[PDB]
Amino acid sequence: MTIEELKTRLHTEQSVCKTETGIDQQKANDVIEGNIDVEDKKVQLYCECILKNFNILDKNNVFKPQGIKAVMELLIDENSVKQLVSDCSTISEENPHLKASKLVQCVSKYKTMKSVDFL
Ligand SMILES: c1ccc(Nc2cccc3ccccc23)cc1
Repeated sequence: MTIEELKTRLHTEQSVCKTETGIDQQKANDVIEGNIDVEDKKVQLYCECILKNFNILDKNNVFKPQGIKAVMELLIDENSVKQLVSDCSTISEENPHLKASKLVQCVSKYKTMKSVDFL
């Protein structure tokens, strides 16, 4: 993968996850910009859908380091990715939906999805 292919792939996942979840564009924009309303159900589901589609979350919402590295190593330096994995893999949340939004919130501290528009 390259950054340009990530951009294309992410746009597609955002599109399909929007129709799967019914999230309003305004709330999708908030998520993409890194402002996560972690308790909003459609935000949770949108986050979950994108992360599952990238194999960052497995079917039972377990965080997968391989999946997050495949994406983040395109965007930030190796050592920063290591720290991101160690940080965001240890989020204190057991509920799958809330875990999904909290994971996007944690990671957004490092890079937001909107990042890919600044290629
Ligand atoms: C875990 C991994 C990534 C993200 N956010 C995002 C940051 C920037 C590019 C991305 C590409 C694919 C999926 C999420 C991306 C949130 C939680």
